[PDB]
Amino acid sequence: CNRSCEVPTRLNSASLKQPYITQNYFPVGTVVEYECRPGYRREPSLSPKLTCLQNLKWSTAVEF
Amino acid sequence: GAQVSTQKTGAHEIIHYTNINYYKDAASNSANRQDFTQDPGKFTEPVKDIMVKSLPALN
Amino acid sequence: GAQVSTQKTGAHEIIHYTNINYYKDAASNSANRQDFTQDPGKFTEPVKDIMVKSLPALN
Amino acid sequence: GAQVSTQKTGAHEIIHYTNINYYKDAASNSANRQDFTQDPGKFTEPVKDIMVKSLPALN
Amino acid sequence: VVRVADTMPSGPSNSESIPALTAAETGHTSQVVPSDTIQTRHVRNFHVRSESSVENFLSRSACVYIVEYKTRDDTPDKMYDSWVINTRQVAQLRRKLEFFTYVRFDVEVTFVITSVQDDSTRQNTDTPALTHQIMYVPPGGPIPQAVDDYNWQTSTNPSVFWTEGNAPPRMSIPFMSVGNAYSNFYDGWSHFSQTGVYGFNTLNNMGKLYFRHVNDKTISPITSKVRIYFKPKHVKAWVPRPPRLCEYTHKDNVDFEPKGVTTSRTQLTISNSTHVEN
Amino acid sequence: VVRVADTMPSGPSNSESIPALTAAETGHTSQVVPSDTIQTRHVRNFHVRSESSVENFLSRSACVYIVEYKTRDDTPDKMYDSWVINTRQVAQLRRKLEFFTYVRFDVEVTFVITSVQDDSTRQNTDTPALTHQIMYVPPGGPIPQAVDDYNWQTSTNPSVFWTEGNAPPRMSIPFMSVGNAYSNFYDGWSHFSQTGVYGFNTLNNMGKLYFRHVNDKTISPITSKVRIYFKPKHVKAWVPRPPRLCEYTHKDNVDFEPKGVTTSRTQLTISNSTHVEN
Amino acid sequence: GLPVMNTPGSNQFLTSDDYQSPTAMPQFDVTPEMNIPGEVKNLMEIAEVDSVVPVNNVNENVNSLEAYRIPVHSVTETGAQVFGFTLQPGADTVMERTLLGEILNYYANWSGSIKLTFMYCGSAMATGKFLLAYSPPGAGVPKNRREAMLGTHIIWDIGLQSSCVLCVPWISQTHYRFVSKDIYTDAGFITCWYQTSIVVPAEVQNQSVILCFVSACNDFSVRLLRDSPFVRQTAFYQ
Amino acid sequence: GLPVMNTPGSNQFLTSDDYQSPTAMPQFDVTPEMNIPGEVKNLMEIAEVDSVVPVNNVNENVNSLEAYRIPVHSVTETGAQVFGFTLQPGADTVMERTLLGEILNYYANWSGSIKLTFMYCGSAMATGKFLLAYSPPGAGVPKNRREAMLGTHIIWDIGLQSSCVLCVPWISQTHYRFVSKDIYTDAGFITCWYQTSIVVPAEVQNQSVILCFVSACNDFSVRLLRDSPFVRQTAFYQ
Amino acid sequence: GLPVMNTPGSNQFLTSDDYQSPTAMPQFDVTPEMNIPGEVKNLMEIAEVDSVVPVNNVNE
Amino acid sequence: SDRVRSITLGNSTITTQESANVVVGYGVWPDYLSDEEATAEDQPTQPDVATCRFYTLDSVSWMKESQGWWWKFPDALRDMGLFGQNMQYHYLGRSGYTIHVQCNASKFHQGCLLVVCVPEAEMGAANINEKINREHLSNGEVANTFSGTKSSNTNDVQQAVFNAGMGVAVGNLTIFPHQWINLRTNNCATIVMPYINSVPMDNMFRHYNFTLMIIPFAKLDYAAGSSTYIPITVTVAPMCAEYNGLRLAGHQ
Ligand SMILES: CCCCCCCCCCCCC/C=C/[C@H](O)[C@H](N)CO
Ligand SMILES: CCCCCCCCCCCCC/C=C/[C@H](O)[C@H](N)CO
Repeated sequence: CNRSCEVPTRLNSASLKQPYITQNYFPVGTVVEYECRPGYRREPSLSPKLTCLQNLKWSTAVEF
Repeated sequence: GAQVSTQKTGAHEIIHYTNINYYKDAASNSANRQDFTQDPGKFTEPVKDIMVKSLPALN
Repeated sequence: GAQVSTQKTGAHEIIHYTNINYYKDAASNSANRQDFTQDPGKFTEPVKDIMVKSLPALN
Repeated sequence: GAQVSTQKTGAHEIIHYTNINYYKDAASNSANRQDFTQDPGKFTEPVKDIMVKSLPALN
Repeated sequence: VVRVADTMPSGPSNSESIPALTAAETGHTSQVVPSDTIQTRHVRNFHVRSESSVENFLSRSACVYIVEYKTRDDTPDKMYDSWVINTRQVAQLRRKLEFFTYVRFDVEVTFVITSVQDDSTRQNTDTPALTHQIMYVPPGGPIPQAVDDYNWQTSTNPSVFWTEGNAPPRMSIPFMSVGNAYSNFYDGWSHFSQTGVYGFNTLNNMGKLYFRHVNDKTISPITSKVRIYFKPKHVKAWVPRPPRLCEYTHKDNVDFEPKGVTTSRTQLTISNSTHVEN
Repeated sequence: VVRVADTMPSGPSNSESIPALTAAETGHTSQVVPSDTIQTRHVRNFHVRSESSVENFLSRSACVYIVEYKTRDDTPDKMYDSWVINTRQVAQLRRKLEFFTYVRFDVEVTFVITSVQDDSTRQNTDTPALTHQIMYVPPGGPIPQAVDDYNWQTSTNPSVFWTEGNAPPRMSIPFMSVGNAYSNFYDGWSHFSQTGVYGFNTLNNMGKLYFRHVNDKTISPITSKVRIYFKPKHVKAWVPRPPRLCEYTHKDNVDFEPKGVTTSRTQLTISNSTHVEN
Repeated sequence: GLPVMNTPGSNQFLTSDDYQSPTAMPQFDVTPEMNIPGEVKNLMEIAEVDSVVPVNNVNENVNSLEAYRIPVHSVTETGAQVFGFTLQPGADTVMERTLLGEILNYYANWSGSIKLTFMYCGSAMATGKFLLAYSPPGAGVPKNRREAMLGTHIIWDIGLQSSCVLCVPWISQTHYRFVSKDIYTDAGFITCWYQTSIVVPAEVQNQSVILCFVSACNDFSVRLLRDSPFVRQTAFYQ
Repeated sequence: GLPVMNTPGSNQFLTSDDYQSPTAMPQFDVTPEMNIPGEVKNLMEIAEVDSVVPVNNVNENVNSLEAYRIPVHSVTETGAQVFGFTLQPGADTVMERTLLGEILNYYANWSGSIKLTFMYCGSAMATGKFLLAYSPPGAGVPKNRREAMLGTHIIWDIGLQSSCVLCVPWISQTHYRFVSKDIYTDAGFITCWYQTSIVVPAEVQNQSVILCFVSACNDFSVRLLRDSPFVRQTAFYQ
Repeated sequence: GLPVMNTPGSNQFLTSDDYQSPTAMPQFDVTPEMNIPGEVKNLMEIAEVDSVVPVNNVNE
Repeated sequence: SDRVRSITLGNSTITTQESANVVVGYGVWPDYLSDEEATAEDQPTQPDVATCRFYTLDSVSWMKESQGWWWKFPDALRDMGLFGQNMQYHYLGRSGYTIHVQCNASKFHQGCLLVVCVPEAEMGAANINEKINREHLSNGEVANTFSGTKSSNTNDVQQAVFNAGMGVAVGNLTIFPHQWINLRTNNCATIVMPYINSVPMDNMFRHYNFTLMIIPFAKLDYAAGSSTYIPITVTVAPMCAEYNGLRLAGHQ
């Protein structure tokens, strides 16, 4: 029962991969990774990763 | 920096009012409801060789 | 102790406004959004031996 | 019956304000925060036979 | 606008002029300009002694007392509250006034009134807006004894009515003193035989304030708390005074616990720090 | 009113005057008027560089932080909230200020205060209008530690009281800095041995704000949220700076994740579109 | 006792106000002003300064310095193409994050002419000519050299003066164009074509690099304050 | 009927106001003013007056008059140290509760020069020299006599004129320093060193006492009103 | 501190007002005016123009 | 011809025969502090020509895959004689600078350098929420080197050329006073910086005034047989320097 984050930010063009999409209990420092929603393509100038910070909120994630 | 105009009043029987503009923009001002001029010479009589109204204007 | 300036208006087709300062401090005043001057001669052309723009400026 | 003074402003880089007294009593007025004079000659140097500061001031 | 004094340039000197050697035994503060001992340069100084003046030092709205009173109590003495007017029950404004010995000013007075619903069984009500009355009694007048007394009828006494939700009340009061200035410190007695009460308590004589709810007895208890904010203005002060070191003990005297001069040290010389390592 | 520069007419040319061939190696932006390479006509231009000036660019009421605090909590630390004043926790106003290196302005400050009734069993109340206190502490002053502390008595600190339902509070603040201008970027250390803390964190030193409900402890929990709106005015700026490319990570440094220069393409030449058909 | 009628728009908080406020620090002594060199009074003093355009941003060169290097070499057949992009400072991917583009993305209307400077960073023995051309919209993108020589072009001879200026004039029907993408204010195309070749002597490297700059003229103007589409924040920075 | 728009900041209570108020006692007759000697118009008329510095505050002498007495005697080796403290009027423990420090703790910025007066309260036959020295910060505290003679010092000869004035000038990079402790506005050190010795004849007491004063010059200034960190109250005084 | 008495008709919204308002886009640069032919200053310049009358409107 | 330029300061002289044009600042020439903007009260030390003279820094070798170099100039001139000593005995200091960067090649070489003076170049750390050591920012007269890919050394500067350490696009660094050393036509990277700070005098060790950067955009490239070793030498001279607040020897 450590401190945990919320569900990661639902983007309208990106969904989570499949070790992360089911499991709860995101501790601090945990990185999660997104994949393109099926019909889309990657923007190579942006890295699709999100770190949960000390204040139990994810980093800013906009459009991957 | 005030300006004094006349109020719209009845006829056959010149009262003044005051106006001060407070804001820095021209879109902020009150609407100009005191321009009564007209010129219906571009809609009526829109012709060349301007007619006389006493002549038959043909032949 | 009022001062009268001009309102920002459109071109190709001088309306005045008034302003009175009420408070004792200079930080209390309204913002000065009517200074339009510029001088891009310290960022562009930042050189010594000022060029001519018609000469090749070398050799 | 207004009076115009200067606003307190910064140095090295005269803006006026207005004030009108509305009430009949002198205790009603705003506080006088613009008197900057001083005289520390009654607390420092509080002596008779005023010294010179270049002489030894004794013997 | 009176700027501070400037620094004038100087040079080398070898003469019988000695600004440094003075006699501090003559009750005299030496007036050594910094250009008199070292070689200085021309500095045109633009500093203004503005926010150190007595008006800029004292004209802030300080706080002097808190007053609590209820609107439904079984005892009739907690349905209103009083306060004899002094400025000596909060230490900050008291110390700031006790920089000086005699002062003379007008007072701009503000009340900040807040009401809290007390605890009861029937706590779900629909209460209209509360109305307060703040009555001033000059020294010697008739005093109320209940909330429904007819001594509250304010025919001559200045009283201020306030409705909950608006701006706080504010009124100015002129120099209400019988002397030529107020007395922060009075070294004397009340009776001519040098008996009686000692100190500044003989010279207060300011009258008192009275507070009540204008509304009738409600069906649920509500306490209200009013904070008096004095704010001196048009101020003059005379014969200054060293600031008080020790802590206050009462409002009617200057009696104190003996405190030392300052915070201690470990040795009388200074050196570099002896902490951890390079 | 300073209009933009006009276009003068031109004609054919065959001479040793070459405005096009320049040397961009001399740190020099060429000043080729459009009438120098092609034949132009007389255009009397009426455009005004008004809404690109530094005052018209920075004087908007931006947002800097959100502050939450409750009116009935079991822990005494969530009954009030604080914020050390910087302008570096929202990226928009931070980036707009980081166009320039040194700035100098006055701040017009607005609070937008909203209260939400929290969830409880006894949710049907009859609550009077809430009252908020917003207290500013200059750098070094005494800080409160509870909602009923006597450090809130605002005798010298500027504090602003607000009643629910009125216009939002607004006050102006002059240039509260010890240098000749503010510093958006400081490349140095705190200690003279070039140790300590690095960057602009040495030069903040602004003091902090404190927020509480003036009312007593209510019978039901209400949270309030206050939004500080800074709005710079009387602005001057010096030595400009390229705008920041990468995203911010903290409020006390400039540390970043390396982002590329721009959005990519598929090939280095352009052509017509290769989509569906005629 | 003055008869006062409150108008609509009372007791609101509008963002771009110009009202007066009381001071929280009365009679405060502001520190004296110092003459710091390099004063900015207008953002348009900044946009008139040259800054390099990341032209070669093809799908991997973004993460290096190679986005700024435009390739040029000797070609076995003349009349080819060198590069090309779309003249949209703030919408097009090429000059999106430039200094003019980053001033220009806080706005929503623009007007005026735009300069383009081409520095040849090659050998001192290498020589050759290029065709720097602007084609106003209404037709397609030109596909030959002989279709792009109908536009507003300049032939640039590489010599001792190693840089040229392509000044793109203001050809419009409206007084302003949008900084974003809409079809009513399309703005044209910038293409560059080999005029002859690159000709080098022996033991001199063939493959060289052209660098492109961009700036604004003295008649450039912007109008509508909006927020930039590039600032992104998820939580507070602490 | 006047069109009036209420601005934000209405119906608040700000502490440092300068508004007008109605009088609760209308047409009141104020008693006539009397010329009481010794009028204060500025608090800086008070801070320019000498007051004794409790220098010898070593861990027990606070609770006596011995905090003000600095020891001096004849030394068996010259070049030693006499006392020393840190020039921070309002943060340093030495001149914390002084008159200049108690005016100066209601502020938060200060500027200007500071005077220091040293009265030798010894015998009339005793003689000797001292080294009154100020060292600007940036280096450490000086540890020899020959490191502290590099600063801004004065050699004081004890004679018929029994007091000297060490005037500490204004050496800064900012126009103001903080009255509290931060590392950006450190201010320097004041040290005193035996120059030769104390030399007395027979049947005259060796161990004497130096008293130190402090004051401000005619260019001293304070800026930011805050509350003092020394006032403390727990309940109302009744 | 001015003594102001609010009159009846305060805080209403009347349709045909002629009041002043703050600008939401301060110091905005309006595009220059162009001389488009055929300006109407009065609706009575339009009503003085001939238009055909549908007289034979009998039921089909 | 205007390709020739002589610069004389103190007892040192730099002559160039393939100069293009000397840049001077933001339009401002360096000058001593007037007594209407001064803050300190004692007499400043305008020493002599003993500090206003050219000092030669170390040379870096420009290879085919080099990325960039930077220096920190109130700290880089810390051991160059009397400038370094007057730095070490005074509390305040103030100076403009005349930077002259040399690099030469033959006419068969190609490559382009960018020489910028960046005021207040606040560097970013490699790993994000971690302190930076003083040796990784400024290494005296020795240049620190950018990289091409992102770096992850502990307590180090994030050193990628496409962000220039600060976190901006590197093609936007032409807003500061700059020139180009095109090996086709230049050797004159001369930039006369005035004093730029928000206080009239400042400390030399605690504050870094600006940062020189040499970033090659069009890389050095040559045919086989030419001289492969091409050095770059940076020469810097302080101008109008003065000092104030004398005390004992400082922090080395
Ligand atoms: C209806 C509102 C009236 C409110 C009455 C409250 C204030 C009236 C009392 C006069 C204020 C005098 C202030 C104190 C005077 C002296 O300075 C003190 N004794 C301290 O010396
Ligand atoms: C009683 C109301 C007082 C409210 C106090 C809130 C604001 C007071 C702090 C001063 C505002 C300074 C604004 C920031 C200054 C610099 O620009 C920043 N450090 C960014 O450089």
